[PDB]
Amino acid sequence: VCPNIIKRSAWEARETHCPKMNLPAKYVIIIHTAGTSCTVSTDCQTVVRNIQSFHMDTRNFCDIGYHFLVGQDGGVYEGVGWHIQGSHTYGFNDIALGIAFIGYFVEKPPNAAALEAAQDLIQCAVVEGYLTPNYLLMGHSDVVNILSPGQALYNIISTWPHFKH
Ligand code: NI
Ligand code: NI
Repeated sequence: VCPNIIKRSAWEARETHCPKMNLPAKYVIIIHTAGTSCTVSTDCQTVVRNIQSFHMDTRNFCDIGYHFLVGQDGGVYEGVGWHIQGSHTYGFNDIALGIAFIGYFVEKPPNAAALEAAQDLIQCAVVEGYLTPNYLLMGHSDVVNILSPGQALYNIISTWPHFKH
């Protein structure tokens, strides 16, 4: 079953109304926040709240771009959640679930807790039906031209099942 998923009300998400997406998502994109990292709940919460505002205010997104985020606390934060579109990858925001690891992982990778959480969340995703049984996993930089999710992180995920080798 899905990990603890700390809801939007927890980190005080500015509430909005964004374009819902047809849930049988066919892909999974692993992206990294590229910004600061967090190790305790209260810190991750603040970072998530700020990524949303930035995304809405200066990026002009409808809400935070990611469906879910993962902190070094091993906690899984709801982004826009399952039922909403994302603003994370071009032409995939309505068909790919974007999971953002909070922090910067080009050299060093997320800890084992952060990683275990993503895979557990991905699993229930396929199990619950939010992901097609034959969905395809891939890195952010595999679809668009971006320095994400970082070598370290990339090398780990390329290891996971259904990864688009
Ligand atoms: Ni599970
Ligand atoms: Ni474990």
